[PDB]
Amino acid sequence: HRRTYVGAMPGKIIQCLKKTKTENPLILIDEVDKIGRGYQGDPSSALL
Amino acid sequence: DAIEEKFRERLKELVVPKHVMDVVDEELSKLGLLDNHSSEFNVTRNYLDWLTSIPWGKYSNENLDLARAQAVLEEDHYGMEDVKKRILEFIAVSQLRGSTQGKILCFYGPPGVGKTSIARSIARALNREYFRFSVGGMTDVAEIKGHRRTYVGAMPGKIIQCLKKTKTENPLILIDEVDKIGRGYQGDPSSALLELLDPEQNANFLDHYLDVPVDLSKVLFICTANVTDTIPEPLRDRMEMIN
Amino acid sequence: GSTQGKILCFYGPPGVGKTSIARSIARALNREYFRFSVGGMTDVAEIKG
Amino acid sequence: VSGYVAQEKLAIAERYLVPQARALCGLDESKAKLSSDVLTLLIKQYCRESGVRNLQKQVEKVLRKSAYKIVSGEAESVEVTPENLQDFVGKPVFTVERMYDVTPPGVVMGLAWTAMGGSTLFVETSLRRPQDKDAKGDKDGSLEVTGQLGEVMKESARIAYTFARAFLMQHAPANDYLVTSHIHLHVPEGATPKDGPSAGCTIVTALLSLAMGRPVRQNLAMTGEVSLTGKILPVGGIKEKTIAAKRAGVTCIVLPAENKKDFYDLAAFITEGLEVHFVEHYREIFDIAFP
Amino acid sequence: GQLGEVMKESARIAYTFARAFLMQHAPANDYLVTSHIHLHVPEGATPKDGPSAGCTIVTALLSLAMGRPVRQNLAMTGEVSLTGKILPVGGIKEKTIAAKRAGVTCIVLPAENKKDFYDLAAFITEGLEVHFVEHYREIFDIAFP
Ligand SMILES: Nc1ncnc2c1ncn2[C@@H]1O[C@H](COP(=O)(O)OP(=O)(O)O)[C@@H](O)[C@H]1O
Ligand SMILES: Nc1ncnc2c1ncn2[C@@H]1O[C@H](COP(=O)(O)OP(=O)(O)O)[C@@H](O)[C@H]1O
Repeated sequence: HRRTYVGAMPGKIIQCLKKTKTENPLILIDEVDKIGRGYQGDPSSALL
Repeated sequence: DAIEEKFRERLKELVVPKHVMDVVDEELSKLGLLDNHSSEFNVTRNYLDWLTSIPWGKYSNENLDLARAQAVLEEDHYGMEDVKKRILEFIAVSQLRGSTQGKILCFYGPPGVGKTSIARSIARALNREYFRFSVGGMTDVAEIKGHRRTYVGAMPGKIIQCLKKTKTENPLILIDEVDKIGRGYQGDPSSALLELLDPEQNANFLDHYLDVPVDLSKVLFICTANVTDTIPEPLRDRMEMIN
Repeated sequence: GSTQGKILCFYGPPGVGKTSIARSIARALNREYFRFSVGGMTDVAEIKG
Repeated sequence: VSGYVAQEKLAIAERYLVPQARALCGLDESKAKLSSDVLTLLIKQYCRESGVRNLQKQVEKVLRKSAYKIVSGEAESVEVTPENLQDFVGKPVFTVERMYDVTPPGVVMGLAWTAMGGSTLFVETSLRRPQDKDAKGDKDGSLEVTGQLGEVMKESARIAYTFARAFLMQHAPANDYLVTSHIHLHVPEGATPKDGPSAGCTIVTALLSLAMGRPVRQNLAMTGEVSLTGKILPVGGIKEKTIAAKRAGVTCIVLPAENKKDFYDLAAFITEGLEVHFVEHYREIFDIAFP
Repeated sequence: GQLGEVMKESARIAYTFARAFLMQHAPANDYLVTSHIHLHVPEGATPKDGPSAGCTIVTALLSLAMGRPVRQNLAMTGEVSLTGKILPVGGIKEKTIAAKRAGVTCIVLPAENKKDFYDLAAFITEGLEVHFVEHYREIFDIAFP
């Protein structure tokens, strides 16, 4: 989130960088087939 | 200092995680910075009430003989040997492989079959504390995770209150009516529940109201849904569906 | 005289090399290159902030 | 990644699955042996699914009951045996894979590359009105497709219908069953839309079975895609289909000649015990099913 | 009756099966192919179990066909195949207790569910007389004659 939004924290991936401590981990996106492709801002566009 | 000292002798009794100890230390430093009469001092003093109130290490001990579970389930629930044998295998296996172990479970059937009644009966069997929490049809995220604590009228999510009330660190929470949880665009609590129900990430749960991570790992959660099909797949796939 | 802007369009079967020629032109004229996909978008604010 | 053969699951579960669940219940092998025989009975009967998840639930259940038999129960070392097994995991549910066995006329097997795995769904048909409505009657024997049709499946169905109508007069002119009677036809749902047409080669054989009324030869699964002039077309996803046919006990199978390539990529042990019959023009299949 | 679309395919399946059973059985009747029929299924079944009611449906129409009343207080359930084979249905224990509540004294189920029914407490099973079956023709001789 913007960090000016109330309650903002960086997206999940950043938590993985803080936790996993490498610059080159092995992210495993799961179940791409069921990604929410809605009118409300398609995350699947955001993933590209 | 008065409130700081009563909560601090508290702190001396309940064994807080050292991380949460230092985090309340810096927060108490801010409370020293904060004014004696400010309305934000009231919000953060009642924050100190909600935070200090939470048990941190109080650990209700369980019975571990199956026999006493035999009786106490028989004390308050006839027949239904399938569900009893299931709970019996549950205790029998957790009793074998050393320490207490988590798993989520659900009971489902026509209303009034005794679901919640066996819940509490098990709660007094294991000696864990009881706390119902209906979630049928809920939508707002302020009752599950809480508010930011910077909003006017902000209060911590329901869980912080159950810990405040039950006084043990390892109770038997009973979420109720999971099947009809409001899964909307306004921040889906049903998605938010995964942080509760993640076997590893429950151990460091945190919520926007009180930032400090909580450690729920010892809690024995329970959840109740009338039908197993409506529950969304990511939540439904973890837990066993007893009938 | 001066440099001038202009619009153009290309069309044909996928994988014919369209996008590939784009960059070759970019280093031909010496202008900077910049891709910008817009397939399937609907948030006009994304095109305008 | 693909699915798994019935035998293949045995070598998996004895090593990579049983010990894991054994670590979930915290026991050691010293007290809770599980022979191979229990495993083969399990996978052969109680779980017909391409994934291994279902067997994983079963073996979990068995282990945890063993844990109850140890910590409080009688035995200090449970020893599952198939005769014992029905205690722990209850009575068998499925056995009679492939419901019909005599296959009464006008029902034919058909493979389908469903969204998960593959399944040997049957196709069925039947009369819907008296046939001799008029000895002179000239009304098209209208079909009625059913079974959650997508519209694309509807054109495929009409095409196969017309080819049936042509094949009869090409073969046995005196019969007129198809053009003079109404017919309901039912394709069970489950196939994903892209393979939807792939069922069609089954369809025509259904109708013809109804026409002469003779039964299809037993357990001769088939698949294909019909061309409106008797050419057949390639189908997709063959490896899943072949394993699904293997689970049901099929002992013959028929494929478009265009996929004679992909089927041979399969590991040799997977293909043992089948007897394939590649074909391209449709007339071929007619001689490998009925007579 | 608040039909789900699955009930529409089930209804046509059962309907055609009736039309075939009559012509194979009693040619002199022609009621089905020559008459309209209203049919009403009261709501309450959840969509996923929807097809399980279907085996009841065909016997409804047949009662109208020959016109004799069905044999009294004979509850049943099942799942029809469009060629008279029957299939297992799920959740039998709730169904059987409801049938016990109603004073039912006979019942008919697919043979494939002979397993789950034996889990039931023995007091539940006293006084019933069950009839497992696979092909539909069986049911026809246990109602009318
Ligand atoms: N085997 C049983 N033993 C004791 N009480 C039972 C039993 N079965 C049903 N009940 C009763 O059913 C009621 C239902 O309560 P409860 O399980 O607490 O909530 P719910 O209505 O969600 O099932 C209780 O009043 C309880 O006494
Ligand atoms: N005439 C060509 N010379 C060199 N490469 C070509 C030619 N035509 C196509 N390609 C290759 O096709 C690929 C894709 O071409 P491009 O138009 O850039 O993307 P797309 O074809 O998908 O629109 C490029 O990697 C490019 O090397």
